[PDB]
Amino acid sequence: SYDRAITVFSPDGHLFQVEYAQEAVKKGSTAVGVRGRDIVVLGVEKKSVAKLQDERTVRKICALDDNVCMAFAGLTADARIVINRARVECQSHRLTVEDPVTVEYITRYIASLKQRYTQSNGRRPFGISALIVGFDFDGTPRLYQTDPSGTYHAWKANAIGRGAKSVREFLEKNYTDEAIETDDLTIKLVIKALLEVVQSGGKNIELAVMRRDQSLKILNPEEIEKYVAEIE
Amino acid sequence: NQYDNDVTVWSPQGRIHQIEYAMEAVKQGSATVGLKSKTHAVLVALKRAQSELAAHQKKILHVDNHIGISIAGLTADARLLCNFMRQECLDSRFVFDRPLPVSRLVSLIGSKTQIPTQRYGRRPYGVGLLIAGYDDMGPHIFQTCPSANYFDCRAMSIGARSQSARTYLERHMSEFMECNLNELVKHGLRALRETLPAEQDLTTKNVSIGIVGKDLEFTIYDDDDVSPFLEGL
Amino acid sequence: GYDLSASTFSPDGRVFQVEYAMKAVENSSTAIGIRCKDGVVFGVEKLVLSKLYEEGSNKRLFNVDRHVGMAVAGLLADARSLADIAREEASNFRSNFGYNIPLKHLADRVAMYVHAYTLYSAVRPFGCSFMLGSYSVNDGAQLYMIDPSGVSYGYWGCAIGKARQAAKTEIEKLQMKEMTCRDIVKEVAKIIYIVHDEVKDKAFELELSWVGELTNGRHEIVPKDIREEAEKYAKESLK
Amino acid sequence: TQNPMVTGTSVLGVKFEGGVVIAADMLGSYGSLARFRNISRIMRVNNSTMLGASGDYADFQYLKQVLGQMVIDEELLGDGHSYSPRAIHSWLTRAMYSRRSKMNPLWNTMVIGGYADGESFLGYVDMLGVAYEAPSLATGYGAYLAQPLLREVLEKQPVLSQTEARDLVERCMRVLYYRDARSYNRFQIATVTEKGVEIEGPLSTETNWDIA
Amino acid sequence: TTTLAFKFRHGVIVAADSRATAGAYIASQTVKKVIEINPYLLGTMAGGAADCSFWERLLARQCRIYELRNKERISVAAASKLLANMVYQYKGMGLSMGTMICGWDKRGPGLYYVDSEGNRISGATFSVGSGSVYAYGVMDRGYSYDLEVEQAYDLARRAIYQATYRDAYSGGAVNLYHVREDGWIRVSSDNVADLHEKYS
Amino acid sequence: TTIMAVQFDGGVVLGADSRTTTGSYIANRVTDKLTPIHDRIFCCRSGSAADTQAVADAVTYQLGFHSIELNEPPLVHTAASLFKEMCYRYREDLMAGIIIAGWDPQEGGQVYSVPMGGMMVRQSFAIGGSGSSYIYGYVDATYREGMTKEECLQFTANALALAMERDGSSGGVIRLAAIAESGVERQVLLGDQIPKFAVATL
Amino acid sequence: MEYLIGIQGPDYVLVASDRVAASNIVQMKDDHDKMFKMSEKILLLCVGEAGDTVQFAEYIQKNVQLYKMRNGYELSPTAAANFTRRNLADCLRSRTPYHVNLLLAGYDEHEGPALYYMDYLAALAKAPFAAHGYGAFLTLSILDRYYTPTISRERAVELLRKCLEELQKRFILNLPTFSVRIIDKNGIHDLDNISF
Amino acid sequence: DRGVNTFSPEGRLFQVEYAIEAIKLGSTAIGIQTSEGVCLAVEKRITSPLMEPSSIEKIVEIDAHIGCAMSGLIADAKTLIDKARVETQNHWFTYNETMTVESVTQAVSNLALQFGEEDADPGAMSRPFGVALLFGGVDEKGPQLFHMDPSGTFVQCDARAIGSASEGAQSSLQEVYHKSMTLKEAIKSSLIILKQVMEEKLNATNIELATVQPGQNFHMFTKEELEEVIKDI
Amino acid sequence: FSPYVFNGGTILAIAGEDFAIVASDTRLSEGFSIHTRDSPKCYKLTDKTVIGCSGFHGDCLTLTKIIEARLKMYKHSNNKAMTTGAIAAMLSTILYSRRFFPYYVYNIIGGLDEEGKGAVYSFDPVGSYQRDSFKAGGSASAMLQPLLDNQVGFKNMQNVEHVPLSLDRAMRLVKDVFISAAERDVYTGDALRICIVTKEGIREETVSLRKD
Ligand SMILES: CC(C)C[C@@H](C=O)NC(=O)[C@H](CC(C)C)NC(=O)[C@H](CC(C)C)NC(=O)OCc1ccccc1
Ligand SMILES: CC(C)C[C@@H](C=O)NC(=O)[C@H](CC(C)C)NC(=O)[C@H](CC(C)C)NC(=O)OCc1ccccc1
Repeated sequence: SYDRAITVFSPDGHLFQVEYAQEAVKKGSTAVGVRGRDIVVLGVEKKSVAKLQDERTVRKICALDDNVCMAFAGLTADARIVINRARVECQSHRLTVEDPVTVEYITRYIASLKQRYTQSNGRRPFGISALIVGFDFDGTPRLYQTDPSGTYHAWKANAIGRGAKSVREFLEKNYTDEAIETDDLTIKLVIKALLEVVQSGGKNIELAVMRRDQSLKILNPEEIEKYVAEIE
Repeated sequence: NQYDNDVTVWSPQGRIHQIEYAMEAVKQGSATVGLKSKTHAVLVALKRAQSELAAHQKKILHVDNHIGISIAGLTADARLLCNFMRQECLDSRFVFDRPLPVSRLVSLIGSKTQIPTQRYGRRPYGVGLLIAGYDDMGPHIFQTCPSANYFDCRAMSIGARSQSARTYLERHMSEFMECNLNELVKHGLRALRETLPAEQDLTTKNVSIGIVGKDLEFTIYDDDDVSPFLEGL
Repeated sequence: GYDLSASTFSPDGRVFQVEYAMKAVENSSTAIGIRCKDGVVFGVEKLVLSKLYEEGSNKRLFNVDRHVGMAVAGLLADARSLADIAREEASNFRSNFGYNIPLKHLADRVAMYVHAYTLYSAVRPFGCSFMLGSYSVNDGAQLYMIDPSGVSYGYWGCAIGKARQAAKTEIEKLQMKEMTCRDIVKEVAKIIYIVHDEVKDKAFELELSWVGELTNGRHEIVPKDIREEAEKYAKESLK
Repeated sequence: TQNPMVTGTSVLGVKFEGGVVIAADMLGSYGSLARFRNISRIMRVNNSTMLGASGDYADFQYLKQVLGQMVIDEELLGDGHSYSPRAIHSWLTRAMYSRRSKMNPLWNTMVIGGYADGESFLGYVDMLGVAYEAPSLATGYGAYLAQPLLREVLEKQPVLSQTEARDLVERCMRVLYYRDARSYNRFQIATVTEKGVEIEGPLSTETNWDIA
Repeated sequence: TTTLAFKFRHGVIVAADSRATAGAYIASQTVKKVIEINPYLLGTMAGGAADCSFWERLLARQCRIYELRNKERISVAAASKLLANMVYQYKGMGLSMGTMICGWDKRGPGLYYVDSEGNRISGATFSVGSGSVYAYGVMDRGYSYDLEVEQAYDLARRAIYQATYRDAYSGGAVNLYHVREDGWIRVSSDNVADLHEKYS
Repeated sequence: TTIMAVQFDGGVVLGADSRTTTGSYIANRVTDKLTPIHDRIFCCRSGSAADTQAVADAVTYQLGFHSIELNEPPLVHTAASLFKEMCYRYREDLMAGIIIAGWDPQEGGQVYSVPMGGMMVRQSFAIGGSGSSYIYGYVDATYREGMTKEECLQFTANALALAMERDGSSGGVIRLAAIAESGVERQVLLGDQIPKFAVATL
Repeated sequence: MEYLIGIQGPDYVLVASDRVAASNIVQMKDDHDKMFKMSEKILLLCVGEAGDTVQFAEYIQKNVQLYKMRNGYELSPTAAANFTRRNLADCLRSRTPYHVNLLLAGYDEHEGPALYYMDYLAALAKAPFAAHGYGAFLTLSILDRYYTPTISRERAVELLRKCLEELQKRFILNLPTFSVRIIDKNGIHDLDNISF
Repeated sequence: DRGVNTFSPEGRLFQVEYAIEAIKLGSTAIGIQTSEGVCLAVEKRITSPLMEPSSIEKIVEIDAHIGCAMSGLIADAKTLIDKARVETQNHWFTYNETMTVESVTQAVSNLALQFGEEDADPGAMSRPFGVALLFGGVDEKGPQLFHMDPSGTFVQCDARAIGSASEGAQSSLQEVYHKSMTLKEAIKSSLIILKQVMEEKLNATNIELATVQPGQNFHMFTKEELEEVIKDI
Repeated sequence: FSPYVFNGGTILAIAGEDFAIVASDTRLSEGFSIHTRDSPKCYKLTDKTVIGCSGFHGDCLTLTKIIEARLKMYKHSNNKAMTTGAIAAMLSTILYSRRFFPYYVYNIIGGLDEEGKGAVYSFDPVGSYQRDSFKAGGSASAMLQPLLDNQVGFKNMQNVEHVPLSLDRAMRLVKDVFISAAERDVYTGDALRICIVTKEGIREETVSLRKD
């Protein structure tokens, strides 16, 4: 059994492995998320279509449960592992509580898993940051972001991955109750935020939304093109 | 150097540098004094406060009704060792229904502290103790070090500037046997005072006393309860 | 960096960690043991670091069994660990085979235990050399010495410590094969006093133990009267 | 021992002014068969303690070995501390109770005697962990035959001398030989005093009237 | 023992006698068989006293841990599921436990029955214990979802009194509890002798 | 079964019958129940055949390793103690009683008894097995102190013959073995060699 | 004992179960549900020892939903039945066996309706109709008499009423109300309760 | 290339020193002990306006009479908080009494320094907890406040400040503190110090405040009360 | 092999305004025999608590040792003595730790509460405990309980002033009930031990009973 301390302190009190995981997520693809009045949206920048890759098998937006989804940025495989663990946790919670999971519960579980991985023996920190959105039973929309360090915060709009700072600045400058007036305006906001980073635009966008008491829906390429045209 | 990173590495001079580093860790703590008469054992410790508003750290800890220890060094290691002592004493009472002799407890402590000093990726307990107790063979005072070595002492002081207290105890060791409890406590306090700098004094808020005797279960005196001994300087 | 592990062989074919353990034991005080017709006698130069220590602290003479003694040199924690191991081995032998452990067997077991710590990088060699002494009618007086490397050899006379050479020189001029324990205690005191260095070392206390016919095969400290006579004789001899 | 194989009969005990006396017949019985007739059922734990055991003799040997090893290991240290008879009694109680809890009992019933600090000690340890200290003890069939005589004498005279205690033990052994069917004529007497532990060789109940 | 609880418009009522017997010897007549897990949730005891007490105390511990972690009070369904899953691991080992969990969650009044045999079923009217049948008689003949508060109190008291009258292993004092949206309150503890004098 | 060992000045004399039964059927009528544990230590096996054989093999292994480790002949007490430990630890699973006899320089000829339960006692003469119950009186009455090797051999043969005559689990041949400094002198009495005692007719 | 029943038709499966939960002699509940929704087109009916039924059914429900989320397509009725049988058989010889009697009903887009029978020994079997409990002894004959593979859902409901009326007339236990459900290409529909 | 359990020549554990260093990068937290209760304040340290302030849980509740304020690595503090809650509830279950503040602090501190590389556990901890804690509550001995560092050393503090602004916040506390301070005075002083030391402006959305009193349970100030206090001061 | 044996013994506890009484007989029995007459069943835990154990003696001793060890552990880890309620809760937890191998012990606790008033806690072998004002356990529980209910509880008596219990009256009641029990129950007799818990300390008394 490998029993070595992969993550250790350094002078000035820095867990260099966690900083390297932050760098890894920084080098990853771009992801955006905005919390609306009655809708939650997630956007992801596709690196390249490649014209021969099935879009079904490269999706970066996943549904942990019926009422919770999440998009990630970083290393894909760690994202898959975290997704599977979160799904199992959601099912166990529904089994032993007889109520659907809340967004806060599952984000806290994911953050705890990441913390355990950055303090255990013989294992490196996860290299992903996840934006978790959904609807609680009360109907209040939610949006949380989790980092490799195990820190989770509740945001009304955030970006992770490449160009996180630029998209976050755009969102801060262009977020208001007016922009969240309608669902279409919210999707337009997400597309506009993503277009500040993605070069081609339109083709290189993956967009999914969830409405209240409705299943997660991936917008078809035609709809994304229509919204892009509307923005311009 | 390459000989001062693991406890399983011998220096070309036959020294295990980590053990001396733990010894230094012990020497960097507060000063304690322990001394014994023909019928009593006294532990006197000088508590240090991080700030003016922080309660002075405790240094005399119970083990059983007849054993007490003063600590000098890491506090976590001190608490671990104290828990081991308490468990051993409780086991002795549960099995045999007799108090555990102090010497056997010290031997068990030494055996436990040896193991880290010989295995990879383990550190010596960075704490030095002064066990005081009363057994069938009279009062005892023992000193423990991170090197898994212990000594039976008439009097001893360990901690920062403990050499002055040691010199005082050596000079005045003759009278210790034939001394009342108050006289012995005053001798211990005088030994502890010699460790303090010129511009510092022994107040009721930075002195602790632990007495154990034939007809006196181990007791810890602190705060205003140490005023009677301090009077008479 | 060929001397950072007991699991590494130097080009010349040496395990330098065991050498450093030998040096560590060589830096301690001297302990001598002489085998005689009746039994064995031990002597230790117990240096006193300060006058605060009681007479009897840091005892370097142990009883690992009813009929087996143990005189140690080097790191005292390791010596105590090895003494506990010897006691455990003797108890196991008595429980299983139903009689007192022969000294040669006990030496073999303890040497094998010591040797197991000179092979891996997960453990360091013991920094202590010790001697064992036992007497029985069936087996007679026996004396053994075990070093950190694990080598166990029988000795008519042994000396472990910084003054080993001088002690061997003084022991070598004794007809121990024909003398008795009573006549050997005085010689042990003489040797300990001679090898002692006053300029370097400050003060010392003589610790003596023996096991022989006079003791009915039991290891115990030499009585106070005998020890005092031995010290007087040693002081007179030194003059 | 789920099924005992070779077992001993009662063990007596009475404390006098300055020690204790224990008696135990030399017999190992394999279910109504005096198979072994020269086995000692009294142990000298140390200079101030003794132990006589009834029940299974193999378990008595096991306890003998363990207790002897413990006493030895203590002596090797040479710290000036002696296992008091109370300490040995408590250790025996704990061991028997632990074995009972594990469901692997030690089939025995021991009587511990000692003289320490100018005070006599007389304890009883059962198979199930029952422990108590009384002036007089009698295990096995002795509890029905020998105990009444000892208790009557003690109630009439709380403090007995050594000779009176020995005479009482001899009378009780005679009664046991008369009435117990697993008893033997040859028996041992053990005494603990300030001088130490002494065990008397094979005595006899020759004072056995048989007027029929 | 005889304990009952029924859901009506203004909450859920809980009642229970206070007799504990060791064979035919009445160990005590002052046994509290209603546990206060939290000011908005409570349980009932029936069967082995030690088993019920221990496992209900453990349930209270777990519920407090849940409240501390999630910052929200536990629901009746969650508590019942926790108790059922916790006692299931000891199925067939002899646990004699029959309990009712009553409270007011975000979904309104709740009432669940948990047994050592593994049962976990919600319902409107429940009664568990030796005198369960006798209490059921009166409770069913007098129960109505639209009962007034005093009428509900009287129904519970009468049911427990009849169960005590017809059952040897039940008796003592009739404790009565009432749950509302703002917690529960203990309304009275009337001795069976006084109730007998009042009714007869 | 009938196993016996007697002790004389210089050595021991062992003896056992040669019958192995599985109810009322004699599976083996020439079985050898005297097993050499070492050069001058022998064991007589009574009880379950499998248990006794396994214990004998284990003790042989342990004692051989012990002898190799200490360059000296073993002690009979050591073999007895090993048997005692193995029988006591596994008393609930084993059904085997053993008698150990042999010679060692320290204490000479010795005989030890290890019945069910793991007891160990030294005796001048020991008997065991199902048929031992029928020769207790004979050995008690006709045993004498300071017997000679030949006298001990005759005594063992006679008592064993009585046991075979009266016990249905004992029969066949009487396998004697005398152990002393010289070595082991083994013997087998069969047919007319077995002692004969006349039976009554009225 | 409880009661289960299932009729498999050309393009649907009709299932029903009793709604009684009795402790010793008292019906402690009168509207119990013994049908567990494994997926959008699968139902599990469990009857047996208390505690075992709920534990087993909820465990299978969690596993099936986890499969659905992980892969994105729901498990087929045959796959779910085989998974249940494998789990039950594994638990059969352990120290914590489940004494639960099952009846799995589901609809598949390709294969079609399926009704599966499983006993506490984990012996899977597929039948056009099946029943559980002591009531099966009285309803299996009626089902054999009046059943045709081409039976409409209305006629199947009438046949179920016939079986439950026979239960009311002849069986000793009180089984007043029965829950009824039907699975078709559109999912699970909850039909009106059969009451007496 | 040195292991986690390694001693420097100065007799200190390198990992513990580095953990102490990491504390200095966290937010400032202040606590004050008074005869009327214990107050705790913290700095939220908001990064962007899009982050919900309600999600920054820097003051948490261990039991109905204990609260914890933390600075450093919050993810590390989560495990310690869970352990404290579990220990308090275990004590209540076993003894049917409320755990003392000192007992909870000791139980949480024992967890610290229980890390290693070889022969620790299948999932043992690899590094010290880089987070400092400030415990506060009311026990049989009255209101209490305790400070816990990564080294496992806990001390009773009358008024302590932990975080990046500890040096200077402690000076202000020394200047302002007196034994007979009231709860309102303590809250106002804590707010003043926090306003002085925070880089950003102080408002009702970027600070947390909690109090524990003998009568009232753990109470977390809402926007209304915070605004009232801010206006008053 | 039966792992249990009933050794008899009766325990009693009375709670008063400012005192608590714990009483037990001093007879240890086994079958029809009497082991000893000086085996008190009242054990002192702290300066304001006393625990009385009856039933299987070995289990009683083991439980008492465990309680003493746990009291010391709590004192060490909390720097304060345990209260009577804490002792009751710990004992309830300990007894249920062995639900499948229960302690064949009937327990009773008597001492002052935090406010300085008397308190009595009665336990079952499995762990169930209740705060009572009076309780008797052991062989003669049925004989002692009704009289206490009639006299101090004033049950089934009308027109009786409920004067609070006095210490002299409590001692008289304990002595009388134990004397009456000794006349009927075989297991109870020999002698009586009374422990009085007050703020001054714990006083002990002994009054003889029938030896029959
Ligand atoms: C909550 C319970 C008191 C309900 C009560 C029913 O009437 N239970 C009982 O009466 C049970 C019946 C059993 C068959 C389950 N009887 C009992 O005797 C139970 C448990 C024993 C069997 C160990 N109660 C008991 O003996 O302890 C009573 C008690 C309770 C508190 C303190 C001291 C003594
Ligand atoms: C140690 C033996 C060499 C002596 C020999 C002589 O009786 N033993 C035996 O005959 C014992 C009987 C026992 C009840 C004494 N028999 C055995 O050991 C037989 C022998 C077969 C290999 C033929 N096998 C065996 O395991 O025993 C059969 C048996 C199994 C269960 C109950 C009763 C008998």
